[PDB]
Amino acid sequence: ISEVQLVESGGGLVQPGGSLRLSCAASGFYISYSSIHWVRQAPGKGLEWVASISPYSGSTYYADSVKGRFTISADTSKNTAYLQMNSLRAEDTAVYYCARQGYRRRSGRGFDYWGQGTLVTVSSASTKGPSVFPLAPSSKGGTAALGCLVKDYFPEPVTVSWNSGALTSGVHTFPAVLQSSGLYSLSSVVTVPSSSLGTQTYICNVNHKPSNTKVDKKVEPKSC
Amino acid sequence: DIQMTQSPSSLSASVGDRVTITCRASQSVSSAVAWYQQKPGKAPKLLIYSASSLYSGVPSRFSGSRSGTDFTLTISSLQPEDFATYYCQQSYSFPSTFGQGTKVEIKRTVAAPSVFIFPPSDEQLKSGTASVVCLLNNFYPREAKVQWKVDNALQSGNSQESVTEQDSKDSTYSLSSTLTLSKADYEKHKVYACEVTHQGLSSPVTKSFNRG
RNA sequence: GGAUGCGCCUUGAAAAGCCUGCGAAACACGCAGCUGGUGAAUGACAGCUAUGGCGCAUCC
Ligand SMILES: CN1/C(=C/c2sc3ccccc3[n+]2CCCS(=O)(=O)O)Oc2ccccc21
Repeated sequence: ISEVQLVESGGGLVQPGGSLRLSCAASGFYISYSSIHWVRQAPGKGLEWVASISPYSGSTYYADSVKGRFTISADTSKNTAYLQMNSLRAEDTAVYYCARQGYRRRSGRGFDYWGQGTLVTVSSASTKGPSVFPLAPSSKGGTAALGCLVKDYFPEPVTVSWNSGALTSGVHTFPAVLQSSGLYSLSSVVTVPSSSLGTQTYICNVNHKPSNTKVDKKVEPKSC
Repeated sequence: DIQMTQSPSSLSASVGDRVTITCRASQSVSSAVAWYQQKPGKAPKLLIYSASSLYSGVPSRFSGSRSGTDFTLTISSLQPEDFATYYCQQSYSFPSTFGQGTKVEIKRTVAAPSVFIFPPSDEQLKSGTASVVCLLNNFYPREAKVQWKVDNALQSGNSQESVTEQDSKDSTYSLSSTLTLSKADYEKHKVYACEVTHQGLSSPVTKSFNRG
């Protein structure tokens, strides 16, 4: 079997005025017999349709805000669709999704599968990896809270898990905030039973791909 | 270009409420309209296609309707996991266009935050900056006042807040406030406190620690 | 997995154009026949044959 999948790649930080290409690797169907669309979402903003390519003919369509700078294409041998972006501007910063227009018979012209999305940040600024500091539980609602602070990184995003993924209950990973330094920071917290602070281990796994930073920080109480 | 405009742009409704969202095309589009649900930072999920057909696997509480150039998404009885931004989209003519989105928030009963305070780590202190973190956990409504005090003086301009998305089961929020100080200033003072005011608290709740 | 049975889709409309169903199908490309109905410019079709699919039920 081959399950239908769309896997996007190519996102990251790029200087303005340059060129960057996104890829959308399809599995489970034949990409040249389907319609593929690109749709983007600027942080905090709405969905914006960007471009599409038609099955069998390969006819291409574009939004005005994008026409003449972007080129959508498909490669049958790679089963992969592409969005080539040229003369990048800050207004192009967004999460970019590829999507498959579904089967007319089953879903009309609705988009039935989507990629995971990938962030393109168009900025002159440089890449900085994060520092990861513990948020230790205190000595004093029945439970205890602990976490880790992920400070001074750029660009977005960062991913945080706890105990390699074994700890998901009670986790809150906050939206990043842009500091006045122009770097991001965020915290991830989890609430756990106070009785288990001596016994259970709590490790915060932080990944910042644009800087190849992988960190695992243990979080224990202070001796005091 | 065809323009799609949803109303309202945001709404708050209780569990079990009937919610109706409307979307108007500026030109004709002949029911080539789909509705999507998007959780924050996640890919949208198709709900309705061809104006009124329920997509395979979508719960029956979602329906779509057409009347001329006006299209309606109905949630028959709102569920806590329905918190999201909902988008209409026309695919009658290129370029395709999405509506601006309507954000749906779950209205629930008042829930008071649990407050935690976190001193900077020695590890960070070696670096010349100190971050003090105040956590407001699992509260409703979203509006809350966090005030930092250092040796009983009110702080201003040196904190930032972030708030989670609504929880998918209990519809509550959590909030972090981070106070940023130079190591120099941090070492000059003893008492660090965050005072929280919220509808669910009869009087402000203060969490503090003494440096050292 | 094997048998059988039921249902459904496999357009409609014609000079042009427009609209519309199906073919993975918004543009481009492709879509056989019968009986009745409709059209003096109107999608308006009903029941089927053939060819390709799809779902449900029974039975071993
Ligand atoms: C060509 N033409 C046309 C022909 C018409 S109207 C009509 C009405 C009832 C029955 C037959 C019929 N017929 C011909 C049938 C032959 S066939 O098309 O079935 O092969 O009417 C037109 C009006 C405006 C412009 C051109 C027109």
